[PDB]
Amino acid sequence: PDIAQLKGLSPSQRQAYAVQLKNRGNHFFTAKNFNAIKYYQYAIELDPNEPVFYSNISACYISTGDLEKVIEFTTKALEIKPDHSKALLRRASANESLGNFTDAMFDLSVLSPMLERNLNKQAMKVLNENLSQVLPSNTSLASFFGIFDSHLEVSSVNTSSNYDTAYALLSDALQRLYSATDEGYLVANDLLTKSTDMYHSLLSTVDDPLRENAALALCYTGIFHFLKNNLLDAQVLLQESINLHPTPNSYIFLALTLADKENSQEFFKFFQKAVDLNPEYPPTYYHRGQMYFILQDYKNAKEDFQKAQSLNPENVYPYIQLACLLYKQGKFTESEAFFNETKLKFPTLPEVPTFFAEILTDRGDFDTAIKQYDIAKRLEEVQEKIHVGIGPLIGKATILARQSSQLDEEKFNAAIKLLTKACELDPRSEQAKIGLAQLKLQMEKIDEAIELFEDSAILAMDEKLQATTFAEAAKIQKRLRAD
Amino acid sequence: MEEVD
Ligand SMILES: [Cl-]
Ligand SMILES: [Mg+2]
Repeated sequence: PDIAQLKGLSPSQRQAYAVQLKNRGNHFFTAKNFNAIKYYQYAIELDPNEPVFYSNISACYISTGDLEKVIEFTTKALEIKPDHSKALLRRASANESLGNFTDAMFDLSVLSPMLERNLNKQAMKVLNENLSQVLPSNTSLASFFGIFDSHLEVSSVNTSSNYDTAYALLSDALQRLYSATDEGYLVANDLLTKSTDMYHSLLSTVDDPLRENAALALCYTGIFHFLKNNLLDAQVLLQESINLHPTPNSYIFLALTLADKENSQEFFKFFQKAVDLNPEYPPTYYHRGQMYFILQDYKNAKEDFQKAQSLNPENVYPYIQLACLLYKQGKFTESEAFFNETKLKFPTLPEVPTFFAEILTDRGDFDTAIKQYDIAKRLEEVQEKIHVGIGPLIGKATILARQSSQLDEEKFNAAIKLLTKACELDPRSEQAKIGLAQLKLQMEKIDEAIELFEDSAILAMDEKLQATTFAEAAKIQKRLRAD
Repeated sequence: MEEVD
């Protein structure tokens, strides 16, 4: 066509030509002769108000891989008709290819596995852009150290070296650790790292007391790395500790660091070595029992927990585990009786009603579970040191949130209040943050939710990605509602 | 969705 002469025909005749030129373009597109584009341009010169011509041009650029031209032409289609289905999906498809996942998800949302694919791509892009010196929550630290005999651990620092200038700092580190307080863990973490650095220097005139104190510093600085999820850092120090002076703790800790869902043969051989070094050490049996428990080997778990109990009968944790095993074995009555007998011995410890409340919740006795968590919270408030920390708040808030919308606005507000308090009392709890974030999102407090989801991701690899995913999904909802 | 109109 000479478009010169066509443009000077009538409006019926000029449009008629558009339908005719468009159709010629379509013939070529079907014949994989995309350079189609020329005929559509011709059509545009006669009818620039037709979004089909721009949308068709963009289908050609999809076919030849010009992703930037796809965006330009689908955009032109969409500026005429913002709800054009093919333009929206083509533009989302090209944006995904260019790595503009939020733009893709936006158009896919307006259009309505594709959404989910781009969400994942966005979460990994953001996780990779973003990404430890950060401890787990004080609640989780108190639980981890609950089995150990503080006095024994603090007194295991040797005061008799002629060269050791770090032992007093090491002693303060352990003192702080076993105070089981928010300040205690932060100070322990600081001073263990400092003691280890001093020990590396000292090791380089050395004597055996200094070697054993170094092994002790290395052993705890190692488990702190494990707790921070720096597994290689942990293994390096634990191995150094073993190379200096083998101890049951260093074997327990190295086993935890190298634990393997596939083969648990190595885990159990470390524990045999720990047993050999000291067959009269309660935490060895307790931790091995924990692993048999996790592997659902209840007979062997019971044996080990009974051994831990028989070596340190003043520690509440072996009793609790034994009661939990009864419940898992299919014996609630006997479990409840064991918890009650344990509550008689340890009437001030919140560990007993907190673990029992978890069993009640599993049974669906939510009202009794909440009463147990109420008691646990009061017992916890009265103690100087952390026992169960924010566990009861999270426990009760989770029940109340699920009961509220299964809206009971009083239970839902109560849950918010509980999780808000939990977040303030234990700022490094990702559990508390994510819990609160989901409720904020239900209330359409999107900005608040996003901040909580993002903090949780800082705090939490698959966990970091899950939190990042919640945050990125919420940012898209925010963008949609903004327009 | 891959077809011209
Ligand atoms: Cl030695
Ligand atoms: Mg926690």
